[PDB]
Amino acid sequence: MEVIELNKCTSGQSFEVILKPPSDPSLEEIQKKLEAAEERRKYQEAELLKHLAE
Amino acid sequence: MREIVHIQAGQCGNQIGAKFWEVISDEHGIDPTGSYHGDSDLQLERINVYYNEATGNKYVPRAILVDLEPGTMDSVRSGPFGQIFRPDNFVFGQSGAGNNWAKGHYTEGAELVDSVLDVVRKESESCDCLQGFQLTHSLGGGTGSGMGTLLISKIREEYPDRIMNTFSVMPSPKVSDTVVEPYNATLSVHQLVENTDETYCIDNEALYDICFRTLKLTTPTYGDLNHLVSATMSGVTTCLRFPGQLNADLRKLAVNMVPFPRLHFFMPGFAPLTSRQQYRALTVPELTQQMFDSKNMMAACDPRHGRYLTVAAIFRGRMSMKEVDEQMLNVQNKNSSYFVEWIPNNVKTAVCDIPPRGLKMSATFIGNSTAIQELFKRISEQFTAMFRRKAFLHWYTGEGMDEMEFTEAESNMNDLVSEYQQYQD
Amino acid sequence: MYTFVVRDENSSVYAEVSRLLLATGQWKRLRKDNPRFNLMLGERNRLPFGRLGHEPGLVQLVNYYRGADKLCRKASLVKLIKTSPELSESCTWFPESYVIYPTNLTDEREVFLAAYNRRREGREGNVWIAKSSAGAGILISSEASELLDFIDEQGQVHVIQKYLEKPLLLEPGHRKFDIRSWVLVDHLYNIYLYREGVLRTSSEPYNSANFQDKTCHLTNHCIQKEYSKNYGRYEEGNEMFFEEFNQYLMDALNTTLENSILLQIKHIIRSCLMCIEPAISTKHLHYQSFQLFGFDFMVDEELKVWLIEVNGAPACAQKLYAELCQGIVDVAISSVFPLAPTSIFIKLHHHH
Amino acid sequence: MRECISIHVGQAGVQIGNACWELYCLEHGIQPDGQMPSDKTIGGGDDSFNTFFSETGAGKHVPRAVFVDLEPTVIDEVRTGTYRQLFHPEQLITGKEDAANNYARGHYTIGKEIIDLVLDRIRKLADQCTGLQGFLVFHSFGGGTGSGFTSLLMERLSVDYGKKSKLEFSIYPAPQVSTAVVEPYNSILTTHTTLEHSDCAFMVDNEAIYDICRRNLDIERPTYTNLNRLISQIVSSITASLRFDGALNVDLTEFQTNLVPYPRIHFPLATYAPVISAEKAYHEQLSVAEITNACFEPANQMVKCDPRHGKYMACCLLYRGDVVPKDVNAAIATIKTKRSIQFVDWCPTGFKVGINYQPPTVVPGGDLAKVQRAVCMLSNTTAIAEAWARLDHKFDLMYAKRAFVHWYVGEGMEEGEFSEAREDMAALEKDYEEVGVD
Ligand SMILES: Nc1nc2c(ncn2[C@@H]2O[C@H](COP(=O)(O)OP(=O)(O)OP(=O)(O)O)[C@@H](O)[C@H]2O)c(=O)[nH]1
Ligand SMILES: Nc1ncnc2c1ncn2[C@@H]1O[C@H](COP(=O)(O)OP(=O)(O)CP(=O)(O)O)[C@@H](O)[C@H]1O
Ligand SMILES: Nc1nc2c(ncn2[C@@H]2O[C@H](COP(=O)(O)OP(=O)(O)O)[C@@H](O)[C@H]2O)c(=O)[nH]1
Ligand SMILES: CCOC(=O)c1cn[nH]c1
Ligand SMILES: [Ca+2]
Ligand SMILES: [Ca+2]
Ligand SMILES: [Ca+2]
Ligand SMILES: [Mg+2]
Ligand SMILES: [Mg+2]
Ligand SMILES: [Mg+2]
Repeated sequence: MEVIELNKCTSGQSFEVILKPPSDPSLEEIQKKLEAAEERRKYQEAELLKHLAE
Repeated sequence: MREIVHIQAGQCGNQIGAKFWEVISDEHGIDPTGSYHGDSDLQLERINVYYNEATGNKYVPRAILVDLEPGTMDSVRSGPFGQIFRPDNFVFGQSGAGNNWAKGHYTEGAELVDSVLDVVRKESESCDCLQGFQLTHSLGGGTGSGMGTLLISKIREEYPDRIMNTFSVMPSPKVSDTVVEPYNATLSVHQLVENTDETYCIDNEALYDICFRTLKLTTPTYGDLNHLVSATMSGVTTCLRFPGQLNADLRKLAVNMVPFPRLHFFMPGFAPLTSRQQYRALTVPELTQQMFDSKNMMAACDPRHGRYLTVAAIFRGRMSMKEVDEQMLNVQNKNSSYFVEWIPNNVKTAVCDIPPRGLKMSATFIGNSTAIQELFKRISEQFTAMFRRKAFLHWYTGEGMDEMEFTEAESNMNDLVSEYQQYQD
Repeated sequence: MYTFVVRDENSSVYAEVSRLLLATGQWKRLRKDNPRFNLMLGERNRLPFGRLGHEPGLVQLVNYYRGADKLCRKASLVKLIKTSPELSESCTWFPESYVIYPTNLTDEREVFLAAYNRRREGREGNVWIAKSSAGAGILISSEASELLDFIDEQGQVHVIQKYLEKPLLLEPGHRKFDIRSWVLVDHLYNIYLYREGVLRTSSEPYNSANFQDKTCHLTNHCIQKEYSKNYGRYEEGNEMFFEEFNQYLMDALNTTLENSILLQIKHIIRSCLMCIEPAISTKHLHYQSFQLFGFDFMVDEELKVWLIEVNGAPACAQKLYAELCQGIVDVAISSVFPLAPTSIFIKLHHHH
Repeated sequence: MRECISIHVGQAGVQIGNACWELYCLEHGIQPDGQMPSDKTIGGGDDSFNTFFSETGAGKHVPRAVFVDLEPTVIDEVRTGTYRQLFHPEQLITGKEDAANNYARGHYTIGKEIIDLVLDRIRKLADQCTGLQGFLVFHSFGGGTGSGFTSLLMERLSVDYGKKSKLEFSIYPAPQVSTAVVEPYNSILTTHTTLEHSDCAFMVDNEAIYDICRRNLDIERPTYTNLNRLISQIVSSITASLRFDGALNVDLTEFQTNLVPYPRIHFPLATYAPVISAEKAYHEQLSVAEITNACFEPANQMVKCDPRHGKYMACCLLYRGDVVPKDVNAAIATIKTKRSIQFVDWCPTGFKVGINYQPPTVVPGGDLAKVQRAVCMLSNTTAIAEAWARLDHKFDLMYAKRAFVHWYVGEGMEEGEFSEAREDMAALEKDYEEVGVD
């Protein structure tokens, strides 16, 4: 039961007690994901308009 | 400012839509002239959802009245709130549709559709941010059925990413106008399966049985049936027209109510349904027991024959919200055999403080139940009863249709029934 | 209308509780995967406790205490008695035991042999019994070489404990036995002891000069009904109930079951359950737990009681299923889900 | 002094952010008009509170915050509420129609169109920071914006501010306060794409905040204002070290060092006490030992789970009010001999303690009573995995039937991203078990 690194200031204090010792995607790659999904939306919408045109 | 554009087409379409505006206009304090006169700011909070604001603080419904004959809309124009509508929004022909889906979808209707879309486009352009469209109509006639579905097809072409909801009166031989109603209903249902996000199924027989048996009306009239629809339509749009911790637009509701694109046909319901013992106070248990009772549901389908995919319940009035949660959780946890266990928490509840005119508190029920397949089964059986003998087909082949298109509509709905059946096991 | 689910179809016990529940006409059984339930008769292994107590409006109750495995596992119990101060390493009612891991895998190999060599040097009885939970696989021997080599041939953790060389033998027969007590612990962590106990007796005469034949040493109901040739002679099914065994102790030992054996049994049950209460108590938890236990005891020629093991999913005596299962519904289920005596239990009061 | 920029995404994030900055102002003595009488340096200074507030020449103290929502109804309250004067219009960003609870919609469809506008507004606050530490991102798991757009903002912040730490305050979905059936989908989608971009995340389960409001505050049906006022006390207790003088958790980097030894396991459990009803005439003030003993009761945890059946990887005690180290260690000792505190063998069995003498601030007319001492415990336990298990299970029930999947595909997402995100959660759950179970 030891207290280590005790810091004291006007607004409070803080310390550490030890009980027992132990034993990314680039910016380019994000554009491709966003656009890829925008292309799948465009394709899906195309097949709808192609359906409605038929 | 999430605006909705309303469209009512045909005889049934316009007489039901008329009463709907009569009901909500009373709830928002709008008089027959369009001037506000309520006593609460909640009445104007979301007023622009269904009304436009004109000069002099006038509120004009965002509604388009459509029909192939003048008769019905002449009645609306001279009805109670007839004056409140926008004159330019009456679009109608003179030939009529003769209860023929083909006349409304392909011939007569095709001649009038463009002018209707001109008014729709005009209302949308004035929308800050259009939520979507709602259509009232029947499926058994010619205009609301055939031209109504033609309108949805053309509205989806021009507004592909807007929500399309409908209140569709399903035909019933008990409350029937013509023998061809199964033909017309079968043709429209395929259009709705493809081009609507939410369709509230109202079965004219359920409306009749409620007036006769529950409401104690010896001889119901179409007006009587339309009182129920008006009140139900007011109930399900409460989430949209008034404030609350809801904050849900058409698309948000569709996302949580429709687990599969084709199975978007709902059973609506209302409570109380009291006969004239009408001033008796109703408790939350009674409101809840009745709202889930089949006799309070308007699809003429027994929910105990299928399973609920999702269920929404709206409570109106000043009541114990804690007591509301206790009762809903009592209906579920007492009959969890009727809710699919593969959609966690598929029963959602919403509360509103403003009760319908002349009621301390009401409850509206919106259920996406696989039992609705019985509705499509009835229609399909009656369709095949005639189409097997090609009875009355000449009315349609004379308008340019072919038998092949009837066979396809047949197959399309028998498929729709099969889909509802696989999700019930 | 209460709803429950069944997730252990092999539970002869709760199969009768589920049968009785429906008999009341007030409990409704749901699918084994419907989360909207009040009571769960869950599975033995890997019960998903973490998914309990999260359904709005539902007060949920399960028939297993999460963490009770510390008591119903052979090796766990040994570690619990030795490391827990409540029981201490000098606990007088538990045979000196050791946790021995197979060499093909902390471990107490050297500590076990230390006491062994001490006994071999002191002329004392040095007979041990090796066993594990993965057994039907038991070996009784007096040579440490044979005990350790048997565990190395296996692949699971084992425990070596002192074999009771002076067991109390019933007469006539000169035969060994064991006592099974059922203990129910409800959501409030009250400890109830079933008034009816069973002595699973060996139909073979005990023999201390031959541990190879494990028919007179192992009082298991399956070993006597399988490898014993006197099964069902003295008592029906090698099972003597408390009424008879009590009369025997009077005629033979001039004592009673309560004084000579039962006080120690109640004391052991309390010590074991109180010890782990802070670790498994569902008092301030989001769900509630209860569990039935089967305590197996040994009695020596000095009328001193020893704790063999604790069963977490124990069976029951065929003559006591009705009375007991109903008792589980009175104090464990209906106490939290009431319905529209002279208790068959003995409340062992304690401090929480 | 290094600055911290807070980002509030979606309805939950914005409403919670509103509750936090209201509290921050009452704690730092800032008035709704932005003026701060005690601040003797007019229009400048590198004080502790300046990590969250910049200063204008006119003495106004402006929060270093951004509010982003894909619909204006929630952020409009900020523009007209009590603290409208604190923010300027650039700080509040609003769309015209939300994501409809559709992750794919907020991340792809709508997010792609507004992501560059948010980054620009954030860069403006960054250009006002002489040494930005990182970001605090508040959002919900279930919202289409909170889940879908947050994960995109995180990916970009990792690109535009590589060496910057990112923390989360995420709202776990609870049925008692939601009508959304698809929130499990959103929660698992957003945790998958955010996991490698977040250094530390504090999950708050609405179910926990809900019960604490009814049990301790005697509120039959709590509102969002009740829930958020309480949540802002925990957030305030967790951010105080960054806004006040001190030596523990003085910068965002120290949250990862003190609480996350393994990167993917960066979801500490929060426990707060006491929470006392203000309507109580007067309450018996709890002691250092009692409130510390409450840190191990499951009731006052931000995520309902049983830490008794997990292993601790770290533990941080943040006290506020009349507390001295002597009492702390006295209560700690009493609790080690009465509780089940099993640590992982590859971590010391210790506690870092931070004390701030200024007791918790209470919003006038709120629900929480004024207490003389309170504590928030941050502990990284494997027990919090129970929450991932529950959530992942709901996901499996609906995805087995592909329910509601067409709404996500319809917005440009591939069905495979579902299973790809699920397999990640399966990996996340396996990690907790490798570190917690034996
Ligand atoms: N604790 C708390 N939870 C909230 C609050 N507001 C919303 N939530 C939760 O957030 C979830 C819904 O997500 P929202 O934040 O409303 O959705 P969103 O981020 O605005 O995204 P959209 O779908 O586009 O509206 C539900 O589980 C709500 O319970 C709040 O103020 N406090
Ligand atoms: N140290 C010991 N001394 C004397 N007998 C012992 C003993 N260890 C085990 N036994 C005998 O073994 C039997 C119990 O074995 P154990 O309980 O360890 O295996 P098991 O758990 O598979 C049987 P059950 O669980 O049904 O009681 C008792 O009848 C007892 O006679
Ligand atoms: N509920 C209700 N149903 C109606 C009303 N009028 C007609 N119907 C039903 O609608 C079908 C006839 O369609 P109708 O609207 O008259 O045809 P249309 O005007 O050409 O579209 C039949 O099934 C009628 O039972 C009405 O006012 N109320
Ligand atoms: C509901 C009222 O219905 C009628 O009046 C009717 C229906 N068929 N013919 C007349
Ligand atoms: Ca013509
Ligand atoms: Ca200053
Ligand atoms: Ca990073
Ligand atoms: Mg007609
Ligand atoms: Mg055993
Ligand atoms: Mg929102």
